[PDB]
Amino acid sequence: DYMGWMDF
Amino acid sequence: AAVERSKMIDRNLREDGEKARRTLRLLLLGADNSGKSTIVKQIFETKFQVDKVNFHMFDVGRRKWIQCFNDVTAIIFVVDSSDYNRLQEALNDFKSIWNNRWLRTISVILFLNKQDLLAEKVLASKIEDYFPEFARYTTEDPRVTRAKYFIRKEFVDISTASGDGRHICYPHFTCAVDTENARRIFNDCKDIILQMNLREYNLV
Amino acid sequence: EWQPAVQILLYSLIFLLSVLGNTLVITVLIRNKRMRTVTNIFLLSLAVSDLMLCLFCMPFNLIPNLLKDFIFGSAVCKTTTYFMGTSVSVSTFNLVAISLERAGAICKPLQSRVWQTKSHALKVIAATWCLSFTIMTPYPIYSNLVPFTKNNNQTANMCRFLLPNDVMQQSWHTFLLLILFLIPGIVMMVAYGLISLELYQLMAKKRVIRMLIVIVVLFFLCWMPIFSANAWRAYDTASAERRLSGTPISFILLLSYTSSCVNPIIYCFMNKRFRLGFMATFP
Amino acid sequence: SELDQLRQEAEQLKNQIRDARKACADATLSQITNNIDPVGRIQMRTRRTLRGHLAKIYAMHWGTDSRLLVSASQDGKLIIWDSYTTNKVHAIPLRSSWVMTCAYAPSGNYVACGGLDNICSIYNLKTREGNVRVSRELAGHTGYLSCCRFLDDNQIVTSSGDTTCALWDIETGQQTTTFTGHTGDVMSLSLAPDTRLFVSGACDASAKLWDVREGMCRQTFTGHESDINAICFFPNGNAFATGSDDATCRLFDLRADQELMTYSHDNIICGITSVSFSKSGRLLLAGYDDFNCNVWDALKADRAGVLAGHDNRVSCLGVTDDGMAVATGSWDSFLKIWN
Amino acid sequence: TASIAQARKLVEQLKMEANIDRIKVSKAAADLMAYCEAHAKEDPLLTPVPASENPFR
Repeated sequence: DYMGWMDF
Repeated sequence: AAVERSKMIDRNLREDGEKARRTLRLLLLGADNSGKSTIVKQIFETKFQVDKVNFHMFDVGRRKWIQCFNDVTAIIFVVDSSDYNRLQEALNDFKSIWNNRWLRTISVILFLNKQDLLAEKVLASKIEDYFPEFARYTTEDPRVTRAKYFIRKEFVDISTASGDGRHICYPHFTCAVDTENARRIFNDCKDIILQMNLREYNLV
Repeated sequence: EWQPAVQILLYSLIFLLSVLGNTLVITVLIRNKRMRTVTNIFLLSLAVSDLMLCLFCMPFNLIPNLLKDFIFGSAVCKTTTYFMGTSVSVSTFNLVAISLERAGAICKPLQSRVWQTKSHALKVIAATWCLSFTIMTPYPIYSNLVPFTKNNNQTANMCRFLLPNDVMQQSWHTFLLLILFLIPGIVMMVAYGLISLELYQLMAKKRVIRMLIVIVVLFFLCWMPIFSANAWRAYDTASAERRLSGTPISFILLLSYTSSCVNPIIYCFMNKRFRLGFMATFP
Repeated sequence: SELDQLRQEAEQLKNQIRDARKACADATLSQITNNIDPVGRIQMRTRRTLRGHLAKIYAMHWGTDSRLLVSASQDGKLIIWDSYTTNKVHAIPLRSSWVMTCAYAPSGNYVACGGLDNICSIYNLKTREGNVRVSRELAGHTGYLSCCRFLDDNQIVTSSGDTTCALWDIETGQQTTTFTGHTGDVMSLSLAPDTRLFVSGACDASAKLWDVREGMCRQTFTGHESDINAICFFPNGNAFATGSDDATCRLFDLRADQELMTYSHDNIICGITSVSFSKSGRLLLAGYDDFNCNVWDALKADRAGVLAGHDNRVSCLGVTDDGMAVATGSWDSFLKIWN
Repeated sequence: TASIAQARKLVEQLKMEANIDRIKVSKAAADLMAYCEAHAKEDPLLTPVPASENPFR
């Protein structure tokens, strides 16, 4: 699900 | 050893420019019997201080040498309003200064001095004999107010017929006993610098 | 696949427009020496930082979302994360600097003559850049790929930034939410409110006041969502990741990137002097 | 009746002068110089930039050696430059910041400066205390000083806005000879290479040839339409060139007593601020209000080059005695050495 | 009567100016031209010198 992102 | 001398000289010049940048330079213009020297209570020159701001005024004791003063903050122009014979010469001189090629971006602070003498002359009347268009003009003594506003309008019409907003005129009525001229000049220079800043900071 | 179509379409649109605008601003400002004033130095700084932000944020933030995998190496992950943080910090601090310079020049025109100089502007730009580079240090340290397996037994990663403990993670995110969003926002609002009040107390003045309002509105709308999402993740990562994974966070990031797209437009392309310089420079 | 008779005699004399000049004018300098080849485009490039002035530059003068030069600026400073290494040899603080001219003594031991103070100040560069000091302050003009040139360590010629030029004895500090006849303010000055004569340009569009020993005006030239701002002898000493607010340049001949050639173009609408000649005399260099400097083929009147690179008005200009380099000052506050 | 003296002064000035001798403008122009080609070779501005001789690099 490759959840989350990079902070910016 | 020579390059070190050059660098010391350059440091001295930089320190000199630092102190020179902190003063506002003003050019005093006007004819005889205008009362230029009486405007401020403090190539002749004079200095005075208002609210920790330094002003340095210059008046040469006109076409060719006016180029030296194309970078002053403001031009202070004085006119004798007591008598009407010389008022046409004063208006022509003001027009010549306002439409000058090297003064296109310099605001003019206009002083109409001896307003007490003008009031005495009006209340004790010949202004219509010199300016026929003064007849039926409208908008202290009402007639003195009418005359004052007529003369001020005569100057402001020239001041507004050209300029495109690059520079504006600041008319003032003053007398010999009036000591607020320094504060008026300070406020006018504040306005001039503010209008310059609005353009220089891409706000306007 | 309509949502991905819109996603890449918008990414391309803002990418191209921001790149072209920043390049034009940089060229004009570097060419016309006449157009070199205190505010113009900060404008050049902002253009350079916006170009940096565009290049090091936008292309690297759409891929890991379209391919759900981080394909680049650890060096690229670390470098891109450091550059994104640096560019965001530099842009925000340049905006605050511009607001403060304008506020001083319009509020104390004679008093500010002492210190509003090109040398002072250079000191400010250097301090801003160095401070940004110093503060954004942890990102190249703690940015590393986290591997996971997909349904097709294929390898995959998640460039990610995680401090050793969640408490200090939350502290880092709160520190960012303060220094990059809240304090700059209040400073800019106060500065432009004072400028508008002084300038108001005429059709042109209303236009410029509404421009000052637009600046703050655009800043807040561009930067509130992403910082709110990061704080939400710091406080409870599970719910935030479940809700915002995929297109929502991609679109929030685009809304954030739009600030670099708009800043040249408001600061330069609506200026007559600038337009004249552009016309004189390019045929 | 005496005044009317004198006016009629003056008109008759002026008509006779015009007829004599018309009889003299048998050919044109442009027809004479038709066969000569043009110089081509003069591709000069900036070689030095002299920074340190923090206001507009109004005047510069080369030293007799083509290394040292002095420049004046309205920041209140007079700076002597080592143009080879850009080092500042001296920095002279001026008592009045409104200066308009500066001169460097042929020996190299003195410099002169003046402006809106109606005074020409002489500075000793070779004192025994290591510093620069004033030698004498030449007072006596009633208008601002616009140009000054040394004849030697004791003789200097000045032009003023009071329509008069003067010759000074520096040791005594008194005017040896006064030159009168101009009706408009004198803006420029140029000593002959043999220093026996000099020409001055005035705001009345006229140029006069003076005799230094006798103190009398020899000739008068009036071809320009507006005020003359610059004047400079041809290297031969038998001709000179002027620059006016009318945006043109004229070349006169002393033994012909009339205009020879005009240097103008339809695009140029601004006035000339300074003129100078090269070593050979074929190139005439003029500074304009359009921020540029144009190189004129003084024999063909064709524009041969532009010294672009100044961001404001070019106020001054000067060529070295060797002819190697040209220095241009500006309101941008920078002096530039070219070629 | 000062204006009369001034008018006499201009009369004398124009008399002195008329008394001067003049040469043909063709001869004068030829003289300046001949000077120009005589001293052309020594002028560095109309013909740049090599960097070995140029003191300003």
